[PDB]
Amino acid sequence: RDFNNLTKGLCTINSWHIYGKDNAVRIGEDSDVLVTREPYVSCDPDECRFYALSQGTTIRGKHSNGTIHDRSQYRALISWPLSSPPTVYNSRVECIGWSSTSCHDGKTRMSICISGPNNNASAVIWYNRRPVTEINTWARNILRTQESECVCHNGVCPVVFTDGSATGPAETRIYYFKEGKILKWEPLAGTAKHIEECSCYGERAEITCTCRDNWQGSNRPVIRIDPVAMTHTSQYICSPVLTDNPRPNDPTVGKCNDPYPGNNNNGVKGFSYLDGVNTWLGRTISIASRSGYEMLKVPNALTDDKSKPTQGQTIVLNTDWSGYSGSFMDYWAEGECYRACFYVELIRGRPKEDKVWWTSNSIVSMCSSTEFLGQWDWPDGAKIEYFL
Amino acid sequence: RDFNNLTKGLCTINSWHIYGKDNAVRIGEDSDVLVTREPYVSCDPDECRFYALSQGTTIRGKHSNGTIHDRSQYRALISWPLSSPPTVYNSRVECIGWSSTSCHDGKTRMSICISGPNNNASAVIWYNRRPVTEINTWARNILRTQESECVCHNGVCPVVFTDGSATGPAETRIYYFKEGKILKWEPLAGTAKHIEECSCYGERAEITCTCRDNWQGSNRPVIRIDPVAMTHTSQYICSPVLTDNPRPNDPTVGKCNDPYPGNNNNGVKGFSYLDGVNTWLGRTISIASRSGYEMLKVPNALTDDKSKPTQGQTIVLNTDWSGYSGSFMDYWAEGECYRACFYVELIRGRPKEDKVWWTSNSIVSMCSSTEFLGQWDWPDGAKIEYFL
Amino acid sequence: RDFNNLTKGLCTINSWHIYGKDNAVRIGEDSDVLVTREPYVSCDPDECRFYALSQGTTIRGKHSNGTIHDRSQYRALISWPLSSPPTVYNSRVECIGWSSTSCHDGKTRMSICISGPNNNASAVIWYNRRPVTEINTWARNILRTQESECVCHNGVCPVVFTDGSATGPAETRIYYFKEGKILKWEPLAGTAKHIEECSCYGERAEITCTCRDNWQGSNRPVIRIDPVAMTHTSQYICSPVLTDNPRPNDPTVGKCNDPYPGNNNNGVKGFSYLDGVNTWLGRTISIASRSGYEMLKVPNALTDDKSKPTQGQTIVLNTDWSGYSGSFMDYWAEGECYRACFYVELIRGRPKEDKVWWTSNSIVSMCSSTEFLGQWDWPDGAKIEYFL
Amino acid sequence: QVQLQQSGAELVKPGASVRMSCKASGYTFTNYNMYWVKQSPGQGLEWIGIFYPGNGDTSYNQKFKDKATLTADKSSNTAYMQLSSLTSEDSAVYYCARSGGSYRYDGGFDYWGQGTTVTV
Amino acid sequence: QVQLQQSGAELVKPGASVRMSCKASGYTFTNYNMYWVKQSPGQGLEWIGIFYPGNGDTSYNQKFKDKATLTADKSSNTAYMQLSSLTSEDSAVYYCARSGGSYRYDGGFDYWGQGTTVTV
Amino acid sequence: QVQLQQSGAELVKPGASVRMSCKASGYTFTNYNMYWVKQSPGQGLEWIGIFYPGNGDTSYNQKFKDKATLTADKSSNTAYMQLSSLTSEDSAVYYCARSGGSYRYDGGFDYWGQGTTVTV
Amino acid sequence: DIELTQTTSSLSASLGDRVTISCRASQDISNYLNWYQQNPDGTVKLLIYYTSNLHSEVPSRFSGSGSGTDYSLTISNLEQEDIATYFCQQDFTLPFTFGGGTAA
Ligand SMILES: *[C@@H]1O[C@H](CO)[C@@H](O[C@@H]2O[C@H](CO)[C@@H](O[C@@H]3O[C@H](CO)[C@@H](O)[C@H](O[C@H]4O[C@H](CO)[C@@H](O)[C@H](O)[C@@H]4O[C@H]4O[C@H](CO)[C@@H](O)[C@H](O)[C@@H]4O[C@H]4O[C@H](CO)[C@@H](O)[C@H](O)[C@@H]4O)[C@@H]3O)[C@H](O)[C@H]2NC(C)=O)[C@H](O)[C@H]1NC(C)=O
Ligand SMILES: *[C@@H]1O[C@H](CO)[C@@H](O[C@@H]2O[C@H](CO)[C@@H](O[C@@H]3O[C@H](CO)[C@@H](O)[C@H](O[C@H]4O[C@H](CO)[C@@H](O)[C@H](O)[C@@H]4O[C@H]4O[C@H](CO)[C@@H](O)[C@H](O)[C@@H]4O[C@H]4O[C@H](CO)[C@@H](O)[C@H](O)[C@@H]4O)[C@@H]3O)[C@H](O)[C@H]2NC(C)=O)[C@H](O)[C@H]1NC(C)=O
Ligand SMILES: *[C@@H]1O[C@H](CO)[C@@H](O[C@@H]2O[C@H](CO)[C@@H](O[C@@H]3O[C@H](CO)[C@@H](O)[C@H](O[C@H]4O[C@H](CO)[C@@H](O)[C@H](O)[C@@H]4O[C@H]4O[C@H](CO)[C@@H](O)[C@H](O)[C@@H]4O[C@H]4O[C@H](CO)[C@@H](O)[C@H](O)[C@@H]4O)[C@@H]3O)[C@H](O)[C@H]2NC(C)=O)[C@H](O)[C@H]1NC(C)=O
Ligand SMILES: *[C@@H]1O[C@H](CO)[C@@H](O)[C@H](O)[C@H]1NC(C)=O
Ligand SMILES: *[C@@H]1O[C@H](CO)[C@@H](O)[C@H](O)[C@H]1NC(C)=O
Ligand SMILES: *[C@@H]1O[C@H](CO)[C@@H](O)[C@H](O)[C@H]1NC(C)=O
Ligand SMILES: *[C@H]1O[C@H](CO)[C@@H](O)[C@H](O)[C@H]1NC(C)=O
Ligand SMILES: *[C@H]1O[C@H](CO)[C@@H](O)[C@H](O)[C@H]1NC(C)=O
Ligand SMILES: *[C@H]1O[C@H](CO)[C@@H](O)[C@H](O)[C@H]1NC(C)=O
Ligand SMILES: [Ca+2]
Ligand SMILES: [Ca+2]
Ligand SMILES: [Ca+2]
Repeated sequence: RDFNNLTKGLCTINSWHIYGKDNAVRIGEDSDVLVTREPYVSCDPDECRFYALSQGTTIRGKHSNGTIHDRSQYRALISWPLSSPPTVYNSRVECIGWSSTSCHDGKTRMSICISGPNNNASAVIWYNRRPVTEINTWARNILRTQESECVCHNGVCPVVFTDGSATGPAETRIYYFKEGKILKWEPLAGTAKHIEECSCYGERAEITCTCRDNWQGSNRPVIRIDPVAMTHTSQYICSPVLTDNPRPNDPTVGKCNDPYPGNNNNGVKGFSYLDGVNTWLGRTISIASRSGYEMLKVPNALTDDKSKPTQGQTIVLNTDWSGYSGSFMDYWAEGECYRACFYVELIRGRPKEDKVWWTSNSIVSMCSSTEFLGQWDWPDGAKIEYFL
Repeated sequence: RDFNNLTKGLCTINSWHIYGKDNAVRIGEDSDVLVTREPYVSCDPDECRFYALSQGTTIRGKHSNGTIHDRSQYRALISWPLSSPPTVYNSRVECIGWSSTSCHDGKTRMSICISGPNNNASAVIWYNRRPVTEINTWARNILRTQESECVCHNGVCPVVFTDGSATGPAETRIYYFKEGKILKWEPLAGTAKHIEECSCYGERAEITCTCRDNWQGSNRPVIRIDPVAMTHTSQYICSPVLTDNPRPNDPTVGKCNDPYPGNNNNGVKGFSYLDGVNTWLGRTISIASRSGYEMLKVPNALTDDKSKPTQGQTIVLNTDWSGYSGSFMDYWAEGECYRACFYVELIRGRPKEDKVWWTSNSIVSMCSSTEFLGQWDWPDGAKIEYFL
Repeated sequence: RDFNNLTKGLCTINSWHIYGKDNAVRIGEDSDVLVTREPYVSCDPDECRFYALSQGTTIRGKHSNGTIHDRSQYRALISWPLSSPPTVYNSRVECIGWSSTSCHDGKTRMSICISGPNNNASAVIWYNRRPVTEINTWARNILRTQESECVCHNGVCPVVFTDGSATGPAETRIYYFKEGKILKWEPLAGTAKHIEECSCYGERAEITCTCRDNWQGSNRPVIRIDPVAMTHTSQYICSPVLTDNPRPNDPTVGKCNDPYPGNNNNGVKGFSYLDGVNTWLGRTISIASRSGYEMLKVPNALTDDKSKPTQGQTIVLNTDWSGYSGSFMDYWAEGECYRACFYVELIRGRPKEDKVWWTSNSIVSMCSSTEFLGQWDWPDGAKIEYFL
Repeated sequence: QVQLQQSGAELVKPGASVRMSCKASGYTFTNYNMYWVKQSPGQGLEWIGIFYPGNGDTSYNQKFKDKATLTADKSSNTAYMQLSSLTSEDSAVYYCARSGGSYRYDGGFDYWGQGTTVTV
Repeated sequence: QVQLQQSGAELVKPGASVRMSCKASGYTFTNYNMYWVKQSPGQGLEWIGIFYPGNGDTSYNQKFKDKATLTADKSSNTAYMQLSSLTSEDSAVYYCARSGGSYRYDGGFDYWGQGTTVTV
Repeated sequence: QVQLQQSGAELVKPGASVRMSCKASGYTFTNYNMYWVKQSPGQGLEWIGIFYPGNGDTSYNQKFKDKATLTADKSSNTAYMQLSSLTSEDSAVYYCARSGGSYRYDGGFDYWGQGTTVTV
Repeated sequence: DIELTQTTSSLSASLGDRVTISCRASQDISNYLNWYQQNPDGTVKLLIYYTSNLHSEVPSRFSGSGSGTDYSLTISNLEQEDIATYFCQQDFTLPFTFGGGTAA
């Protein structure tokens, strides 16, 4: 086709309807489903699909034991038809690694896979199913990328990497690629002290990213990248309605340019649609672990250090395991504004369910309605006892 | 392509030949077939396929237990190649829900999936594999749709929903969609007191629907929708040859505008081709449960309150479990008239076969011949003892 | 498309990044993967894929026992999506045999499969998925071909066969095919006493092949074929840095036109990119068996009888089983020079791991970076105890 | 001819569970609906349910749904009936009848059994 | 009303492992965070960890991570606690409390148990 | 330091099968090629084969292929040797050596054992 | 990590008195402060949850106030039943931390 341009704004977000659910672990009890994690949803001009890091194993396979381990030569970024489980027979391996991101640019698709020793990691960039550019570790400490899709404006796809301490100050870089080649890269700027696992979306020629300040912040950092001038900046979501996990209990006035104190060196990947009054934050119900999942509408959540929920929608109940969550939109769909969407990683097995040696996930992805639709909870639905 | 227009009439119906049979439960004993129900047959300009509500489980999988349950977050409308079983590896999930309908309009395809709590259900409408419009529950009581395909004339696809008591007076609505968007909707009219699970076909610019009056009627209600003026009306099939199940024994003169008294608050989805002398009704052999399946030709069955069979054809013997039955035609096939067709859901497991915890089905779909062909019975063919 | 012409030279080889890894044996513990060996990587103008000789059996299937046997009527040349395992459900059988080669010529693809009794072998040549030409055994003793892809210039695909004693002087022939038909064939010439299992690549209108002198040479023979004039010649890689396996310990000055003395009647298939200072040799870490795998850069390795490593990169550690290795390049990729690539066969089971009756392999394929990337080892990753 | 050999009388206390027999003969047991009636002095002839040998299909007069449980032995050509949690109100003469229309639900009960008195 | 029946005192030597009980009553055991405190004469009230009946979620004050192990019996509505490799430094009155905000982590410990003295 | 504790002498008749031990110490047993030599009065020092602890790889001087069988116990850090169908011609002092170049095949046998005399 | 410093170890006052016990946290705990009364017979009860909120059946003479890091428990009219130790505790962030307590 032709390089896509984020020309429309966000649609009014009134509720959320289901979009897709793979039910992968339930179907995984009696089928050749693959152990995966860090999934995400991402579209082409012709189809949206499921993306996640496979573990080179089936759930019910003897190698699924140990799969709580994040990195190995055995992981691959794989994609599959929307709402189907990541089966052995139907998955397309995009590239090899233990960290990735991917996005269609209107003409073709760029997929990035990082892999290797912790202190010698590499970022190999593919473009139209061919490897094109290589980026070696700069701070020699777990080079990781988005674990979510990227966003492109006029062939330009900015991607945010991080290399260095999770526990402290690392070297985060926004790379700006075009057809597989770097156009430029620049040091994370603004007031975000640490940045990891960016959930990014585009609207009106500008990409925004709600990331995860792992170090000290319990409110998320935000990077707004201008794909045309090629400059970005960073800040924290002002709302007192905290969204990291673990996180402190909701205070009454937030902090806009500093990490929100309370819990350290830990968190989880989450997203958010900051669109003025059209603002919805996503979070785990518990402040203690990755369980539950809600979508709260906190108008001017980004700018207003005293913004509170005005409306809500429950996704996963507190009793059910949730996890990493991200954003994506079908930038090629018929319409006058972009319909925001998201997914929620629903993890089963280690560490919360130690009666099994595997860790794996299921996906449930939701999209905005302008209508006020009735809610339901979408759990993974697997009886862990069936696996013993 | 170009919006399709129901321009031809029905072919003379002289007998019925087999069209397709998935044999899903037999092949399901040793293969990754999915638990499903409420199936149906439906064509594209290029291919007809199988449709049914999956349960997020394989028959032989430990989650198949409980699958007698109609609704859960675990069901998805899925489609697969004609006459193949709904395998895990080969099914396309259309949308998420526990009630659905779908139809190609000549250019693309519209699929509707309802899902959610009983008192907060939603109808999300997809068009060309993208979600387009949302319809929230209006009477807050199990919003359900056709469980069969719809029919479109010149881009207009009327769909009939119902919300409210099954046991009594509900709120039934004919929606008229175009490219995923409502053009108008209107309250069920005519003399049909209750309407559910519409089997619809089109011929000569007009869609007809033999539905299921669950409340009191043991003769089916009928809705004739005029896709161009956008008006419909309703009445009951006059024949004394009753077709619901459970139903009373055949009386000698029927009732045309009132439910036929005998059995209440129960029934099953069935279809019929009302074409004057070219009229064939489909029914279960038993008046007591969903077993057996016959096609009887009852000329002017709709208008004639004293119409009786003139010819017949047995589909499933009384000894074999049958179930939901519907209509569909390949509106894109080469020819001078539409060749009517149907399928029959053949359920195995709970409740008739309690030696297994699953309920699932197989499909057998038949199509009209102008020739007087020899009959055969088409049973599911699975030995339930093989599953214990 | 249009017949492809090797018009570009090799890119500067600074390191190697991962390209693809099937992880086939791990996923083979719980999935219908096929027993295979003699794999290889090979591209089309639209996609690169995996190639290997299947054994008509799944690893976990009772027929996998005996699969240490090289030839049977049960082997087929099969191909599958890059980085996916050779599954029963997803492999395309190219042809039937126990020896093969294949290459796309820019317009279509030629695949060759040899099969039959040891003293009555045949070479059936396919072109655009149709059998086209037949070549019967000339020396009546195991007619074998490349076990790697071929290389075509302007529709001309030269292929090197061998027939006769492995242990001694055989009849090696370079065939020159075009659209499935022989244009000419000629006796192996130059100073290579024995030639088997050619790893070939093309660059600047000329194909080069690092083969395996099984008889006496522990340094590899090299055949440079001129696809346009249709003449070739042969010599040995001058480097003292020996690459066959088994092989003697590295001497201080090599031999350029004679087999390197030390170990006889044995070896293994390997490749190399001889490009002046841009020269990298691949070898097993051990001199004794097929374990480990390194890539050493030995400038002017071909011409310089005193060339030694200047840089290196470890692929498979000495503790892990490796095996046959080959070359391939995506001759249709966007760029100013060809990016050399290779794969490594990683064998599991008999003979090194006799606690199982099968022999099979996994693939790991690497490609050149101009960047100096950080290394990692890529093992098969299967716990052989899981199979007992 | 057709015949329906039912079991003998039963005497028993409350909460228990008696289990009747009805042995078929003179016809293909598999081709007919076996009905079960309860003639109670005071409640007249009441219909309990149907059991069909061909495919094990069953249906019970809603009233007797929780009390009765129909089964059968195609081998011995015998239909069985089992009442649970007996009470004096379940004391009566239990009859078994055959369908007038074989597998269909019409044609009257063409053949009956001599009854089987249960006394609680 | 709500009640928390803890177990009785324990006397024991080093290296051992005592295992306490806390029996719930007066509420839905499944809907609340069961916390466990350690009032030590000298270290005051210290919080050990949380166990949630609904889904078995747990978290421990890092300090007591290796010593304590929380579990529960939804059947008997009882939370348990098990200290390992006892020492005199683990001698104290172990209390069990309920969450002010049910499944949430706020609202104070609205109901406690009478303690369970361990003596090493 | 490095040490190679071999077993004691063996006396035996033809057709039998003795099985030697070589206990490693003073180094990572897993990182070295364990060789096995046969010093025969009359045939001098002959090399039998190699066994590598890291991955169980083995190779035997073709001559001793059918007689010797190398194995090892990574647990106890001990290499074993087993000669089959003994004969007087297999009487000698069996030594075990370590590789000069660890996993590689060069660097000489840097450490040996005191031998293990077999007498047939 | 958030240390609660319950100032004034012990307290003395006559029956009928107004008493105020102070609990100053290390970090702005954001009104997520609590108060517990531990009777001489070991029994602990929740007095005030969330700075000023009174618990079920709690004697109205028990006032609770504060902000940021400094909070206070105030018993308006002292009574014998009020002779116990008082602990403050925060639930702003895990791990829940208690204050040194104060015996009055
Ligand atoms: C059919 O569907 C419709 C549409 O979905 C249903 O109507 C919806 O009903 C929803 C729930 O009843 C409702 O959401 C709620 O909206 C209010 C604002 O109007 C919002 O405040 C609610 O959110 C608070 O409460 C929930 C629990 O109900 C919390 O989980 C949520 O996070 C919010 O609470 C926490 O954060 C606040 C902000 O900082 C705190 O001040 C608050 O106290 C609370 O704090 C604790 O919890 C946190 C973790 O849970 C923790 O981090 C913190 O430190 C504290 O511990 C909720 O979003 C929708 O408004 C409504 N939608 C519409 C369109 O009307 C309808 O019911 C369905 N119909 C039927 C018939 O069932
Ligand atoms: C080769 O193939 C050809 C083509 O298929 C075969 O010829 C066909 O043979 C068919 C059966 O012999 C025949 O169908 C019959 O046609 C007559 C009308 O001509 C029709 O009345 C028959 O239908 C009644 O009888 C069947 C059982 O045979 C019933 O199942 C059916 O429902 C109809 O009966 C019920 O409804 C009536 C209408 O209200 C009632 O009055 C009647 O008594 C009966 O009632 C009871 O049953 C109901 C449930 O079963 C129940 O609801 C009700 O209350 C009562 O309990 C039947 O359709 C085709 O005419 C004929 N086709 C052709 C083209 O000639 C041929 O045999 C094959 N060849 C060989 C050599 O085997
Ligand atoms: C992050 O990644 C980077 C990039 O990968 C890492 O840096 C690289 O580090 C590599 C290893 O440290 C290094 O490779 C080496 O390069 C030197 C030449 O500069 C080369 O000589 C080395 O190769 C010899 O040594 C290895 C073992 O280290 C052997 O396996 C290899 O075959 C070579 O040795 C054998 O052959 C020679 C030639 O004939 C003999 O003379 C030699 O003695 C030896 O002989 C024995 O071994 C043979 C079998 O092993 C046998 O046949 C023979 O008979 C003898 O028994 C090695 O290739 C790269 O230079 C370097 N890359 C860059 C870009 O700088 C970096 O470490 C990683 N970073 C961190 C922080 O970990
Ligand atoms: C998983 O592996 C560990 C060792 O890596 C072992 O302790 C555990 O039992 C394994 N799980 C199973 C089911 O074997
Ligand atoms: C199905 O589940 C029910 C409880 O939900 C249990 O009683 C039954 O035995 C299960 N079936 C099997 C085969 O376990
Ligand atoms: C493999 O086959 C051989 C005979 O061909 C037999 O000795 C061996 O036990 C077989 N393996 C298994 C697992 O049966
Ligand atoms: C939008 O971005 C630039 C603006 O001039 C343009 O060149 C590009 O083609 C545009 N593409 C589309 C599909 O609008
Ligand atoms: C039939 O319906 C209307 C009638 O004018 C027309 O515009 C439409 O294109 C027609 N389409 C076809 C395929 O006949
Ligand atoms: C390159 O080879 C010959 C040179 O004249 C030419 O005829 C052929 O078409 C060429 N093809 C391409 C794709 O360059
Ligand atoms: Ca944080
Ligand atoms: Ca009815
Ligand atoms: Ca050789």
